Amino acid sequence: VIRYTLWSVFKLKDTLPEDRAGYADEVQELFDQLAAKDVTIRGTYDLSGLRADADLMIWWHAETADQLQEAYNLFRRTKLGRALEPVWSNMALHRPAEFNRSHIPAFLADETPRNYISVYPFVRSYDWYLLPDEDRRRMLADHVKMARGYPDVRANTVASFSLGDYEWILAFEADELHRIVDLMRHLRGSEARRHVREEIPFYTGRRKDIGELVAGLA
Amino acid sequence: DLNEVIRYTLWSVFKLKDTLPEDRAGYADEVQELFDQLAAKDVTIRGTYDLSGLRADADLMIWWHAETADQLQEAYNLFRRTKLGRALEPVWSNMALHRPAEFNRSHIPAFLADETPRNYISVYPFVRSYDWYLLPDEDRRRMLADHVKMARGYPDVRANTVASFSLGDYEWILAFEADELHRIVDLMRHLRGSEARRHVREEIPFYTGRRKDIGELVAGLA
Amino acid sequence: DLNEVIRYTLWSVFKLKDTLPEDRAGYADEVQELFDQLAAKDVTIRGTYDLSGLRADADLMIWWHAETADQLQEAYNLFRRTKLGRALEPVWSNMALHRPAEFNRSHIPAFLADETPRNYISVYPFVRSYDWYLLPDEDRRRMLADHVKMARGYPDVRANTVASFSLGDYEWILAFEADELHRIVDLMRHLRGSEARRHVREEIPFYTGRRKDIGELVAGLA
Amino acid sequence: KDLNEVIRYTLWSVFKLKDTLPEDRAGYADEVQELFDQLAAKDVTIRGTYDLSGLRADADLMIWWHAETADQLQEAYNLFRRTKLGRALEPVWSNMALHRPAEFNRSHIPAFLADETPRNYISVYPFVRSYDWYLLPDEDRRRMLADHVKMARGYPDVRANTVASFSLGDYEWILAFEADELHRIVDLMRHLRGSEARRHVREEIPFYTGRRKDIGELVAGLA
Amino acid sequence: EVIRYTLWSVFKLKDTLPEDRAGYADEVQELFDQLAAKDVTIRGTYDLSGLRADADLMIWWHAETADQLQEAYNLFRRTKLGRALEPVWSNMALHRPAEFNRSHIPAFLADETPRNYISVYPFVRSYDWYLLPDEDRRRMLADHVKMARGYPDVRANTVASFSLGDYEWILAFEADELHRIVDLMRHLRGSEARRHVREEIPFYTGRRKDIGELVAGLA
Ligand code: NA
Repeated sequence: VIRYTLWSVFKLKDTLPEDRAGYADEVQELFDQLAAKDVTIRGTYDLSGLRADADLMIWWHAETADQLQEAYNLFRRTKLGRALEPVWSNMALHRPAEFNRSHIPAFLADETPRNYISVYPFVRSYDWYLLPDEDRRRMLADHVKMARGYPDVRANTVASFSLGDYEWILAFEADELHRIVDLMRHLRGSEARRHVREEIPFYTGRRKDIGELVAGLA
Repeated sequence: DLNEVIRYTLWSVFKLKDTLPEDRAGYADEVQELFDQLAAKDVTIRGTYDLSGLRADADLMIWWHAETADQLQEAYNLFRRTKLGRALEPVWSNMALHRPAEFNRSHIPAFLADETPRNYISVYPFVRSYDWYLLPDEDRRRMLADHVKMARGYPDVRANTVASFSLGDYEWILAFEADELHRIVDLMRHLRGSEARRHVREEIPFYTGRRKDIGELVAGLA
Repeated sequence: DLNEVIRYTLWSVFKLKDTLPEDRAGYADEVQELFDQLAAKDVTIRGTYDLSGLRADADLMIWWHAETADQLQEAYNLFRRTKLGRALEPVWSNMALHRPAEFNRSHIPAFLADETPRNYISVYPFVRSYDWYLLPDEDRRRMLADHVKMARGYPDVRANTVASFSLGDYEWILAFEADELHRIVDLMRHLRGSEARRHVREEIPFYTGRRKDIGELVAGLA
Repeated sequence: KDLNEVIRYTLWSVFKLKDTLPEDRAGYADEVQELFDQLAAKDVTIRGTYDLSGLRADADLMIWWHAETADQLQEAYNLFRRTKLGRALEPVWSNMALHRPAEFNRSHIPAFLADETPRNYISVYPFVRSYDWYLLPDEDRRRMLADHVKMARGYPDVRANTVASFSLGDYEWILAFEADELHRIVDLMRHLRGSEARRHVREEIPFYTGRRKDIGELVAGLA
Repeated sequence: EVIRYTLWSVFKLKDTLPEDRAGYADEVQELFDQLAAKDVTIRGTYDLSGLRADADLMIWWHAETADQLQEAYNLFRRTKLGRALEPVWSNMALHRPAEFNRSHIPAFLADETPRNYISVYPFVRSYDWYLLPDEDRRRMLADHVKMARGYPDVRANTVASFSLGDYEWILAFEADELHRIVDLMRHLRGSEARRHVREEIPFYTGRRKDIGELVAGLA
């Protein structure tokens, strides 16, 4: 029913120490104690190279915003956290859909998280929500029909009104990176594209467990 | 009346330079002593709010109000001299002032009414379209009326709407309070169906967080 | 009297690097000493203003004017060498030049009419729409005249409208002065009803604060 | 036919000096050349290293590299950041793109994929089209893009690399133009302002324009 | 048919210069002399301080190739003065023949003398400006030149910069009286070409100074 989800992006302050021995195990220990507290770490992602101002993303969710705030601060006390600068951190809340109330975010359907993710915020035009419900229904229905040829890339569209600067946070997961690219380009032919004001920054990266992630960062 | 009282309100947003020390003993105590010293029947502290996690560039917000802007400036600088203030970077600090409404003159912001602050807050500046204030009065009145109607189902969400022309970059500062955070998001989504949404130029940044006494706030920050 | 006389105006905004030392002994004295020397060269400091709290990224403004831009540049650099100057970071510094008005050539900025500085200021730059200067002269005259008409309910708010084309990013710098801050807010709100509001492109950042002696200003900063 | 059917990711990574390189920088270029040699032994291609200094204030060096997976380029990026030169630099702008078949002319293959040799000057910039461009009748897009390559015909010495980047970053395409005469890029871009497709543009900044150099000469000439 | 690249490089102080700065201007002047022996011309150094919070110094230099100006820029950044500065904005342009009035070239290529004051800014036209019928553009540019004929003492430098940076043109106006640049710019707001502008910021305006005087005047 009520599930908050948070995507927290970090950049390296400079590089990690040449010997970073306890770094990944301290974080893994924290992740283990948070799961005990009903905070789910859906994934950590390597963003480096694909963005100059970002290296790491944590995707976590829980029943209250407050538990995600605590996890965020606990992570920052970590040795890895203390080597990182926060860049972008945005929360969303799963609410019922306007028209098709079967659409549940992948993370909420206990679906396996895929190898690649592309996360971006979203803001519609000023008049989108003022259109006749009939018009908003048709365009969203088209939106899912054209997506139907990409069932291998899983959608996570969550409301974020009033939690930050946006209206929705979107997160697409797929095991092949080029499938997110092709879907995104295909969805440019949707007529809902006439009703967009903002959809950046894009944070795109590779799911890794924390040991390998720490090892591959500069 | 209470529309002829002058009361300035300030929202001051800060970010940790890094993290607080492992040993932060007197940190929250020093700030509390400042607060009731400030409260010496003059500068009111409506709340301190934990914003961390909900945005990367902010960690705490102070909401204070007083009879003059000068008192709020002094309070601001005094806070920056505390140990906690010296661990923080200012991020966004905007002042506003209750001015009598154009139409419904008994909408008073909750803070000037002395109502109890709620668990969660969402504050953002607001700038209307260039011709909103040029519209026929009844057009504006109807849209604002349609807008009040669209909120009828959220009496639990308290709205502060306060004029800020020429005090900073904006026209209004808005602050919504509620005990359940999900009610603020639902109200916001619902209000997207209001006809006044066609007369908006700016409405960010959003600063949203959990009201906490300074003790637990200092303890939970990185 | 003199529209043909040349007077450059500069508003220089600074931000604390961190916090002033607790012993800030000769900080204000060095700056006052500098200001008295500048006055000897007919570089006049109209005011120093406390911006802190009303803005997170600014703490102090200096308003100075002189017969040449060169003299104001020299004063700025001299200020930056004082102890107080080395504790600040420049934020926004913008020059303007009095140029005779288009129609109401009897419009003189308050700083050129020997009006004494008021206790509060609100300073912002201004950029008109692209076609404003392309409208028939009479449509521009009417809008400028009506805007003058709406502003006569606020004779206690003194205007300083000065051209800045090609000295920086803007077309005008504006500075309003009043002994009561809430009257600047109300004027700005009232002028939103002016038809010229359909011909605006940019009017931020706003820098608003309290005029203060440099000694009291140095004392009250963090 | 298996030209656009392969998968080749390409990355342009831009860095700024933190301040200045040391006067004694004896091993700096050598370490990087070593890494580039090692990476070539991994099928990561360094198409070029470019000196961007002076042409903008916020950038000094660009690396253009491509490989079969995004992952390989991520690894290379981080390896470069560990070198002595990499540690004297600040990341500025790093964007990835992936060759996909063009909508109308599948005979448009980016120069680096047609394995043309790198020219002396490069101009790199991202691109975002208007909201309605992808909604237009397929005829209009066909016509305006045909209009576009026809006007580009007077500049065959300027080689084009237009690569899709949807959901890899903030943009829709990354473009890179290469020529041995910098002024020919300027004249091409000016001439292309007369194209009907210019009515369907939302973003095309930052431009990173610079001179291709061997890493030894690059390092010796940086401040 | 000549190729001349022109670069405007803007810097700001990291903090202030040392109270004792005896070798700073000398060293830079030596570099300028060494560059003159490679036909890299320094048209001027300009004091921007005070008119801009985030800029203190501009160098205007031009050479036959972009590469020479890169070398010069990096050489400057190695001087003691260069080490006390942060790069802010550095943009190159290239003189290309005009679409209509081929009789107009920038002042610096006509080798006339640099004036006391400069105002430099980039320029980007509307998307449809280059799409208008040639006669509409020709009329608007012609009338705009007519509006500027009352200011012969303000010298214009309009130089193409497509694909060298974020802009389409770099403009630089030189005059011995600063108020005449203000008045011309105000006057030209009544030109119909103002309907075809997308960007014209930042403005960097300052006072031409010899490097010795400029180093001594900076905070
Ligand atoms: Na990127």
